[PDB]
Amino acid sequence: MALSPEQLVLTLLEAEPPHVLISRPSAPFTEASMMMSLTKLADKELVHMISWAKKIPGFVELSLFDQVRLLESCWMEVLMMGLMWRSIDHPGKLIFAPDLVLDRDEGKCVEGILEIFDMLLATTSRFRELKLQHKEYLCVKAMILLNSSMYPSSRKLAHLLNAVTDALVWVIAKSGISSQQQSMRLANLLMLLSHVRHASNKGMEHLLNMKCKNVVPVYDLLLEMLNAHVLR
Amino acid sequence: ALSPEQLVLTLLEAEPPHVLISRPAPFTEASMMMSLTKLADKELVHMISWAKKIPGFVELSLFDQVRLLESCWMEVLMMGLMWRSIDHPGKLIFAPDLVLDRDEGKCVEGILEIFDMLLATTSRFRELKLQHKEYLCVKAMILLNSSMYDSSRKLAHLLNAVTDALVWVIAKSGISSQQQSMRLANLLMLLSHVRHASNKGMEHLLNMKCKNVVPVYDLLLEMLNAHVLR
Ligand SMILES: C[C@]12CC[C@@H]3c4ccc(O)cc4CC[C@H]3[C@@H]1CC[C@@H]2O
Ligand SMILES: C[C@]12CC[C@@H]3c4ccc(O)cc4CC[C@H]3[C@@H]1CC[C@@H]2O
Repeated sequence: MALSPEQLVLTLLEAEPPHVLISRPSAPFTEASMMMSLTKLADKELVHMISWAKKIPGFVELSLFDQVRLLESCWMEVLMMGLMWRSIDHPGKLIFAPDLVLDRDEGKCVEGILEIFDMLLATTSRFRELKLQHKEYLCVKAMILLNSSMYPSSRKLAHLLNAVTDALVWVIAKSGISSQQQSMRLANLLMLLSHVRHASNKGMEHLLNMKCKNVVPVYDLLLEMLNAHVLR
Repeated sequence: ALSPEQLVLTLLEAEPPHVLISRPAPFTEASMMMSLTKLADKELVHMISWAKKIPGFVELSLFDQVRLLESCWMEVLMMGLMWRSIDHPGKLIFAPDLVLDRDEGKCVEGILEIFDMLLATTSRFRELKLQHKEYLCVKAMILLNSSMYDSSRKLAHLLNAVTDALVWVIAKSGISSQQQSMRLANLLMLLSHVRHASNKGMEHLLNMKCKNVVPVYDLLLEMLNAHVLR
């Protein structure tokens, strides 16, 4: 009942994290400062991602190992999915934050992010061509959280993933297009999940290179967030 | 235009032949990495012929063909491994004369992680009871969906054709309309898991190159340089 399509979307809509306000530094972007304004923004969003995930129906009913498994495997993917939704209507730019809008070429000051920036902009453009809705994005983001763990309590997670899947089918069904067009959109939407995951792995492979070059302190930003923040 | 009933039949005849490695002496870190990279090299030769037999692939520009192959070749090798191993838990059937149990990875540093990813994704396909026709569509979809960025419009048509074929395959099973969307969604979500395995299994091959366990990293490029045209 709480997993009902119309209801689950409303729950997902009310679980959306608040906008994080980070601004540009006064000095021009250097490799150290840009890699710092991005990991600072990521740290703040990861605080809200825990509250968002805990607010998806059934997530708190999962085991503690499964919750950590899902978050550890999806946090970078969820950060990128939210970035592409904020940049969906601004071609050539990445809307990390309202007061932090980065043009593409601005990534020329840090080694190797332009490859990652082009991946994000390309996937964002494909979501623009598909005319991604707001409720498709809410389902897709929740699906990323529930599906990104590989597991290389199990019955409850499978039920939630199917529930969010029913919600995405229900949102597409509201478009009124043909049954064949409804399957095509569902397939075009989910085939992009591979491109988001690819960006998740590549943009994260780049973050490991920055820790080895002593540009950033640590690599696992979720682990860093949890270690530094305190429980109320 | 090919019907979905006719496209699936074309993918069937495009299936590569089986390859043997026959080897070796117990397994070392270098000997196992030698056998797996040597197996991939032999398979990559047949992957070129397989891709060119997918309807419309030869009509794509030469740039597009190389772009798709460079992006998906590890995924295609891994998807083919998963299909061969779908009915044998705990085992990876790389080639006929090379069936590895899960624990046999311990000899190569970091390979157990990749093996468990391949086995777990293989288990999801087994629990889904992946059909032959579904496998043929999915593997073709991996080639045509791997790229990120007149020939571009033709590629979107080919991916639509293979996707329609998959939807047709699911529809002909006679399951509920809600079950048809559920099955299509579960299949395509596993594409992300194939990509994660491809990215991590390739991150691992790069570490084996810096460790000087294997000579080359881009096995597709090494194949095209060494093999000659007829
Ligand atoms: C992970 C990186 C820093 C954090 C960046 C970020 C930071 C916040 C956010 O909401 C999204 C993204 C996506 C791109 C990420 C970058 C890609 C490479 C870089 O290391
Ligand atoms: C890419 C690796 C070598 C080649 C292996 C292979 C080789 C042939 C094949 O058909 C499939 C696979 C998947 C696993 C691959 C391995 C995973 C890690 C290792 O580097």
